[PDB]
Amino acid sequence: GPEEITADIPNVGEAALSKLDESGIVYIGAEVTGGDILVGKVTPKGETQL
Amino acid sequence: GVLKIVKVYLAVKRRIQPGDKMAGRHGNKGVISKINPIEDMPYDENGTPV
Amino acid sequence: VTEFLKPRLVDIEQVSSTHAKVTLEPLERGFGHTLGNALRRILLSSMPGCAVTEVEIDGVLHEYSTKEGVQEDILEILLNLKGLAVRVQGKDEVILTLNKSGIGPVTAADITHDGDVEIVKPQHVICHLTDENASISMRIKVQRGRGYVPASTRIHSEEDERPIGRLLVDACYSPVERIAYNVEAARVEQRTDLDKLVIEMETNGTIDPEEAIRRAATILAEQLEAFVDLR
Repeated sequence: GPEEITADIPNVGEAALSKLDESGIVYIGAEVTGGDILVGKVTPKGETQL
Repeated sequence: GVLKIVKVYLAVKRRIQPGDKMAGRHGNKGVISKINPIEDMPYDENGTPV
Repeated sequence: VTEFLKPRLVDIEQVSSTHAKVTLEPLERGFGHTLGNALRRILLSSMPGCAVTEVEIDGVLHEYSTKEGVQEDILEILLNLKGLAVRVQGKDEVILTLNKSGIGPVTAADITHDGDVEIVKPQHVICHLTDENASISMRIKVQRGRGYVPASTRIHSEEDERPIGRLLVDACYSPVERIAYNVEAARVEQRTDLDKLVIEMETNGTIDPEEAIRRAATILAEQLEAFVDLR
């Protein structure tokens, strides 16, 4: 399936999505540091095989 | 295969720090070893530090 | 032999708004240079002062941008505001406001008048408006501190900086630009081995010279208590 640019990211708190807009992309002017999400993207996977 | 691309542009101000290579126009390269406090630098009769 | 003559602050020759000459007299043999270098090293590193630490320019989001009608980039305006010399009376943080419209230089004399804030160089140019319909409006946060605190030390200390558009300025808080000292011979009544110490002092205008000498000598005397006690 297609990868999706989104602000709805699993295993990531609301604090790490603080400077992303509703499209999952960082705001212009945002002071970011290493590890901050700039563009939120999720890849569809399957068969986790727990 | 590509559905979309998001290019983010980061502007990073890099201050000078020990390990940065500095040079003159006469082949006198070198690496900053220490950043010395102003009252530790050598100074002339008028108090102007180097 | 076991008793020393102690110096006293004899003279303050205020050469300029930002340049002074303090005389300490009389000094025993060798104490001119002891006190001179201790006071120079403290005056040059440890004096408190107010510096611009944050600016909110009205329409801008980051400093790598340009305002329309202003001749300078926002980064150059912030570098001009970094060198703004303010003395704040009775506070440790103030927010100044600068609104200015029309063609001309936006100087420090255009910052709106706070009662407990004194701009010591009102001719200090902040920007140039090059358009008659252009206007600039900023909220400049002046803060009292000591030494040099870069904004890098201050970004991710929490500071509740939810607003994008609040730009941090590196804060050089020290009001002292240059200390020189000279040990001359004093003209005391009986003795000839007595010195005097002249401290030439360039500042940004925002600290009194005698007050800075008092403050540096107080810092010395408080650091010497651990040795006077020595337990």
